[PDB]
Amino acid sequence: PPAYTNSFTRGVYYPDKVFRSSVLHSTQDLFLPFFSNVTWFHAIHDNPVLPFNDGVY
Amino acid sequence: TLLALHAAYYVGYLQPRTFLLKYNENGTITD
Amino acid sequence: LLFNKVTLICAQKFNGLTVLPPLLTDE
Amino acid sequence: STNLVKNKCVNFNFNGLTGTGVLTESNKKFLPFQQFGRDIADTTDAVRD
Ligand SMILES: *[C@@H]1O[C@H](CO)[C@@H](O)[C@H](O)[C@H]1NC(C)=O
Ligand SMILES: *[C@@H]1O[C@H](CO)[C@@H](O)[C@H](O)[C@H]1NC(C)=O
Repeated sequence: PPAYTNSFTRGVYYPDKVFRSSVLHSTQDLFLPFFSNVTWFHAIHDNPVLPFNDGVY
Repeated sequence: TLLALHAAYYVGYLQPRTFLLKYNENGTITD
Repeated sequence: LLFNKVTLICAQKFNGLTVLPPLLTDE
Repeated sequence: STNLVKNKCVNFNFNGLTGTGVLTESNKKFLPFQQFGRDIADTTDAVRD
């Protein structure tokens, strides 16, 4: 029973270290989807080992 | 990973999507 | 009201895209 | 590193950030992790020394 939950609108970071003011700037990079599912990790004792893949929030 | 077994935390996935950011006066992302 | 409506002003003058001022000023 | 001048058209190079212009004073509060500055047209506008 994997207790998936709505990731909401979290996971947004500053893509770059340059100051910008009042600008709606687009960017494509390794990102967390909006309104997606995040896999909770239980607390028992099962000792899974996970690959890193392209990116992990 | 390593765990101290005799704990709740969340993990997401990243991949090359795209965003439309919204910067503010102090350089802060508001949306 | 028109001036406060329409609003870039100088952000497109820093690369050589000089803007000649109107011969006739706004006033 | 060379001397600092202001209000003088100078070739300037800030850790690889090139550009030639006149450097003035501004009040645009940068974030501590923010290094450079841009504008709508992606023009280098405000720079931290
Ligand atoms: C996400 O998790 C919810 C449970 O809250 C489930 O109903 C839904 O089917 C899941 N969606 C995906 C794509 O896994
Ligand atoms: C930027 O920070 C100052 C504090 O020095 C604060 O007064 C101001 O409200 C902040 N800007 C915004 C848009 O909140």
